[PDB]
Amino acid sequence: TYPFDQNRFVQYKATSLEKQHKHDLLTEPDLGVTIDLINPDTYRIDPN
Amino acid sequence: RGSIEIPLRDTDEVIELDFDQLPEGDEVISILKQEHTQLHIWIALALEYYKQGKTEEFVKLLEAARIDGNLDYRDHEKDQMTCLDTLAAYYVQQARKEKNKDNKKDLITQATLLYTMADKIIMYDQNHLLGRACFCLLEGDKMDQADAQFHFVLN
Repeated sequence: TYPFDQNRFVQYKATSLEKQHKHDLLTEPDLGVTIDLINPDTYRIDPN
Repeated sequence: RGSIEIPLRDTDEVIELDFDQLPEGDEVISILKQEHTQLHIWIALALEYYKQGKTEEFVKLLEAARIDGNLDYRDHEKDQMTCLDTLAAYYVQQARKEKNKDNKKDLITQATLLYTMADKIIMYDQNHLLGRACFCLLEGDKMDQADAQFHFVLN
């Protein structure tokens, strides 16, 4: 048999498999907005 | 704005509180309630505190405005349900900006109990269903229920 190195370590690296991943944005589960009908004290629907 | 009016009992429409300075909210409860002032002013200065960049004294001074639903007001219980839906929405909102020390439930309890008194007088407000629908997203369940109560809002 061949005396293979135990490849317990990454030096290639997997960075081709890594930066291909586009990372989710899940900071706030309702998508980063406070959902409120009271804090719209203002409205652009008025003129103009 | 930066100073709106606080009406008196006798020779009303005379005194003002300028909001550029920050008075303590508890003495505000006093200087309002020795004057038997209408509940609307409590909402108005709550909005003043909120536009002053305050979310916590804003939400706790209104707890002192939960006592005076119809004190001398001649059926301003519509004004009390408007008061109480603000706490039913902003307790659960301030629970989402939770800190390292308290629990989410440390505000959800007060939100849920006060919502029960909010539904004693009035049912299916445009914010009643919001409070329980946004209550659902916190726990990851009753999610289609939350969507249904939001669609109850559109109908």
